[PDB]
Amino acid sequence: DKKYSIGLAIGTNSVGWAVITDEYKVPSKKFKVLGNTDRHSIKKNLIGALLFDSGETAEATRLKRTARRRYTRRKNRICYLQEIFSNEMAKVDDSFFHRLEESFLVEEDKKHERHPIFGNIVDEVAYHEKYPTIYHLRKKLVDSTDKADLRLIYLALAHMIKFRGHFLIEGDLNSDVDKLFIQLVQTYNQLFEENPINASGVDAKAILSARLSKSRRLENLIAQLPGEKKNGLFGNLIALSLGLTPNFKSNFDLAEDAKLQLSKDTYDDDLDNLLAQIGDQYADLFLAAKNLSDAILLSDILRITKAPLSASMIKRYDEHHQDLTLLKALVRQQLPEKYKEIFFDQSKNGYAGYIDGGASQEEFYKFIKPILEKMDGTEELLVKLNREDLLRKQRTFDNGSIPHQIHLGELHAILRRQEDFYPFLKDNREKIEKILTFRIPYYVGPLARGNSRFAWMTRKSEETITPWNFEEVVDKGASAQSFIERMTNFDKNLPNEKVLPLLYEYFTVYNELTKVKYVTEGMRKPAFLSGEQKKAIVDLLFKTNRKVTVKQLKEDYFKKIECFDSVEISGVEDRFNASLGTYHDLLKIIKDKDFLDNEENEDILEDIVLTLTLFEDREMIEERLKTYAHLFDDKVMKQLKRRRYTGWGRLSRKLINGIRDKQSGKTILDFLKSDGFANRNFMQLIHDDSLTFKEDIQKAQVSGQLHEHIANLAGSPAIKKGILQTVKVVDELVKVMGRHKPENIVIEMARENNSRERMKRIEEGIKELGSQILKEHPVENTQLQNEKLYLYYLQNGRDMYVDQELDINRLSDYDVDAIVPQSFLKDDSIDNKVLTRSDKNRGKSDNVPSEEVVKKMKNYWRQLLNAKLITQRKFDNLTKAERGGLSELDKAGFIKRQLVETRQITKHVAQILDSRMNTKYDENDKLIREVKVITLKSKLVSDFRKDFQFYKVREINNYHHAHDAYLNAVVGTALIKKYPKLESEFVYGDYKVYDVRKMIAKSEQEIGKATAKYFFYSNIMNFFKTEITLANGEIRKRPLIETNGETGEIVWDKGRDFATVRKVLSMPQVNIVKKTEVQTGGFSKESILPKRNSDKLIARKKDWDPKKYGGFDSPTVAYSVLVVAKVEKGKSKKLKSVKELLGITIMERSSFEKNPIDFLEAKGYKEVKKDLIIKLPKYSLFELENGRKRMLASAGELQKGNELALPSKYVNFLYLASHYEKLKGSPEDNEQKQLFVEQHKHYLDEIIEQISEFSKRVILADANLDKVLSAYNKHRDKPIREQAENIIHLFTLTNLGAPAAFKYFDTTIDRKRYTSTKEVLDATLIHQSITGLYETRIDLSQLGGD
RNA sequence: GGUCCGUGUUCUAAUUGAAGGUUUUAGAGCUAGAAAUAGCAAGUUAAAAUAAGGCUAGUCCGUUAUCAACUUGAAAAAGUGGCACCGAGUCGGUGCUC
RNA sequence: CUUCAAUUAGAACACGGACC
Repeated sequence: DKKYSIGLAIGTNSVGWAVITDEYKVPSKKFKVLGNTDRHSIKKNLIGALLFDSGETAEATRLKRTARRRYTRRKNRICYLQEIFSNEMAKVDDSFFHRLEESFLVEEDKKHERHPIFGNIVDEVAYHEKYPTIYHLRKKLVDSTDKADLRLIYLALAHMIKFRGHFLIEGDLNSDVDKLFIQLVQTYNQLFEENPINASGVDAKAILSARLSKSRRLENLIAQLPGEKKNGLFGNLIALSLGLTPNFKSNFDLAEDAKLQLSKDTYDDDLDNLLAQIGDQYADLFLAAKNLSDAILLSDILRITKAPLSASMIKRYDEHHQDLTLLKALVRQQLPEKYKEIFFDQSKNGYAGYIDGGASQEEFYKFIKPILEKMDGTEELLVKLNREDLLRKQRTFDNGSIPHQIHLGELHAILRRQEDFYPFLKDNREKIEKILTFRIPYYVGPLARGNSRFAWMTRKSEETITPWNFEEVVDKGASAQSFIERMTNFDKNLPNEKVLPLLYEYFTVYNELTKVKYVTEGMRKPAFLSGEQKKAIVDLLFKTNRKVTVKQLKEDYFKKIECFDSVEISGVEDRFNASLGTYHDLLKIIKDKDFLDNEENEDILEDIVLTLTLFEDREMIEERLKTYAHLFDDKVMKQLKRRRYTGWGRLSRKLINGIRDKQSGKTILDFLKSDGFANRNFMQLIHDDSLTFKEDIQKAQVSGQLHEHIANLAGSPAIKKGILQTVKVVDELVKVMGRHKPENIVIEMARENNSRERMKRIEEGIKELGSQILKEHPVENTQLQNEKLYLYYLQNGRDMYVDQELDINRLSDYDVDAIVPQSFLKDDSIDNKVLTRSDKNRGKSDNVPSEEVVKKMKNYWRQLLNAKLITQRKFDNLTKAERGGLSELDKAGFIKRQLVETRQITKHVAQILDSRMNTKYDENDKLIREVKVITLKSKLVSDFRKDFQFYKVREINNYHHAHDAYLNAVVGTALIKKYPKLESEFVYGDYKVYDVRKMIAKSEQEIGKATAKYFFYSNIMNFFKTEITLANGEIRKRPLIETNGETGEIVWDKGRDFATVRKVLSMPQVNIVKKTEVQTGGFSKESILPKRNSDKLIARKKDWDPKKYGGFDSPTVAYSVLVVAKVEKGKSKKLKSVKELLGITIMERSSFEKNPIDFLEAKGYKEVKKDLIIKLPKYSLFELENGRKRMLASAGELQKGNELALPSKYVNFLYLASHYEKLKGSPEDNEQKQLFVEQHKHYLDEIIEQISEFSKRVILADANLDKVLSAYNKHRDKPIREQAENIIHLFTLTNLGAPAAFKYFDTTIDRKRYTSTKEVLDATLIHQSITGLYETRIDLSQLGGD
């Protein structure tokens, strides 16, 4: 009952836990059941798992939420214009807005008249005939001096502000091809002085305005420059600028091809591979090639009048008509049978389907391309297709490229056009123009009043905000200053005050000063610097020299004042690593010593650095600089702006003057100065028990208390829901086993993040070698997962050790060879593996490949290296063979590369555990480690698992994850127990760092595995195996009881320590718990479904009708609930007791949670139970008679609640025939297992029986079950390896959660869906604690109302 | 090897501006036919909504994080489940402590 | 409910300089 070990299998989806004894075993306790079930007590084996859905990234939120701002800010300019325009709108027509706002409702509910534009039938059609789309009306105002009807002005300007086009252009609009093409060559010619270009003569506008296909257009420009072919670099530079996909593989002498698109998302990424191969050059020639390309894009939409956009938009439109009317005739004449579907069917992707139907321009367009070819005369309209310019809708996705300047001008023109006629229009021109120019800046964020957490803004004055007065009512300095401060860490040492980058310098001088010990000649004993000695030292030496030397100290100070002719300084280097530099920064510029030595200004001089450190805009500094101008000149001011300070310093200011030592009355900074004869360090000042500082800190630095300190970390939020829940598992254990602080604890995090590489790495190598062995014997893509078949082609069909051409059929005789032996490091990597007829020929075993083979065939190895068949490491190691002995550190690197991960995540949680569990401290100011927190790397965990015949199959059961929690658990222990000598490098505590030499031993294998120096070999797993295949072809054993020599403790006995493991995993019951989670998400799927008359559709708002206005559907419901109460059934509304589940749409939780009963009543339920119901998140575990279990689903929906248990004998089989090749490694170890592969056709039948019995028992998908059994019979005759993996997939109908679709050769078995929740209320129900060992079980057939 | 510093790159946490997908209507459809239905005509755009909605009425906030169950506790957060062995189809039994 | 862009924070890769 005393000494236990526990380990983990951290996972993004999985959380595995086990409870071993210190001797390796699982216990078998009995625990009680909560509820009203005749199952009082239960027997649980200690290990179990907890699975979950992973933690979400706030990006999903982020896109919906910022958008909710614009979607309401959009109408915040729309609302804004009405009011300036509200006054005279009333006189022209009383109801125009009160007719606009009501455009959705059908006329009868809708206010006023169904024609919003005019309210009268005749005129609205009259408008649509002069101007069908608004660009017609948009330009008409710009063209016509004649005053138009006011209403027309309003509608015209709405389409301007709502769709202003991006602000990505910073200024007033220099953007023609003409200006931004000559910058691509003036820098390209700047890029290449020699090898120049001519730019005077070239015309770009006439060549690059043209809508004609790009392919001729890129060709078209080169003929205007004889120098560069289209492949030629410049010629590709434009190709990118055109938006095509050009390849810089030829362009520079680059092995790896580079296809880049200006257009694509990844362009940034792909190109940044290139600027990393070119060195940081040509960011100009590619940005201006984007400038150009972007100055290319706009000219598509500018094809004399003032409104170019309008003109251009009309041009597409009449073009839309000319070709459209042109077209109908050809179908109706040449092949008229397809006119039927083209124009009428919105589902067909015919034209009608493009214009109103869901099909996007792409879908319609792709549909048209084969059609054209059959018709005659088509190709000219097809010319518009290649452009993709044919029959354009005005509003589309490419409309995404406008800047706000293009919209502005016609607005500003439109204003100029009608201002004279509506007087109030010209005076709000300024204001109205400002509605467009306004941009909520990035650095101001939102604009709250401080009642929402996100806004950081501060308002100089308080009044309702407008875009007109935005600049008057906002401190830019505080919107901006705040922006950086929130995201800048406060001190690592004081979390309650921002870090520095004067004080820190004022501190740093004094801190180093304290430890100086001076001995004049007289001094009998070396004494510290006296306090007054400091103030004399600060005044002169540090306020006149940047770095002050030891020689300065003697000469400047010791001779002059104290007349220590000779003297010794023993505390410090010659020149002080600290300095009064920021001080010295100001004397050069402000040049008023008496101003800085002054103490009063110390608050200001510090106030001023932050205000400098924060701002990155030279202008911006001015914003908060001005207040202090009335104290100095302007020429200092212009001298002042320039200087900049950054960096976030190690210390806080409220440590320095905020705390006080209540007894002594001295701050730490006050204390460093003048500490009396016993000067003391600042790090001596943190732990001094006489002083209030260690105890004043303790109240501060725990104010935060765990949802808080872990979400302080950084990384994927998927594992954040791991770590928070992983810790949560840990404490439930001490409840499972009596609040006991354990001996050791093992953690591991598996890594989060191939058939085609294998065939691109062979093709370029028989091409630069030039050989014909690729043309002598041919292969495929899906065959090179065979390492014997993939090590013939990396050695060019010639031996790697013997230089005979390799046979091509009998590879089962040739032998796998790791270059460096498996007793040093265990390598299945591609590079270490070499194929030869004979494993040994690489020479002596204990050594790496023999020195004799390096003299003969070194060159052949070097020969391949140039063809990228083998990595550099592969070659590098075989010269080490030639070189001689792998370094002790190379050996020592093998451990460090085996020893510990580098992911910081495995570190900052092990402090949490240190902090979390090792609460107790000793009375000597140190930390007790009764719990040794072990950090493992999975490959070691995995390799042993694979090394010693225990498999992981993800497909069969979640047991594999929970084992990994166990398997981790044992190994962390057995390491701190056999080698307590390396505890520092992996466990989270200060410990002993000796690795390089002791583990190294020379020449001792037989009594050197017992010396102080534990292991001559590098491999850390060797002792567990009874013997290690001593390198190549020789074998050396390991003593059967393995134990650390020093421990005098059986770290390991080979005979039986495994017997626990093999039998432990054999444990039939592992706890399996699915965290019930209150559901989260949107009220419904975002799509607005057509008008229909089905109840399920959700009204878009309270007024709206689903039966008439459609909207949402498939509403999602956070917790299902169980209720008993009578309901009305029979037109006489007779009372009838019932029992039926219900799903509570997260939409209705707010209505439900506060007042469940009333929400129950509005639904029509009556005689509501008082506090009988259960709140169940999804994933609730049911239990039925016969062991059937079920997991919660919302309506007549249920998934599998029963897991599959499997015997071990069957698991080790199933992966040997899964991995029939790529086993490689040791052939002899392979073959004794290989006998087994065809040896036991029988055990799978028992499996086939093991497999089948579960389906009749639990899932009762009796109609689905039958099909799968037949399919094995289809392939039953076939050899086992191929069949064996076909039944691995078939567990996915037997694997947890809902039935899935799963392949079986050409036979596919659809997923099974359960349509009714009715069955589980008769059943027993479950409530699972997070450990799942404890239970709350409610018999559900007792609670009912007749 | 470490620190710090520049830059570029990607990803994750926040801010801002742009283009959409969609639903209702406005967009009168016209020729012949009892009508149903044949034949032609036109089609691009515009408003309003983009989670219901809530109070603090903000140019706010609403899809992140958190949740086994019980006893409290308004919530947070504390408290609630015998041991030593034999063994295994999801856990049995055994016997000690109760 | 897709996409694109501005600004800042952190983590992982390439290059240069300063210190140990």
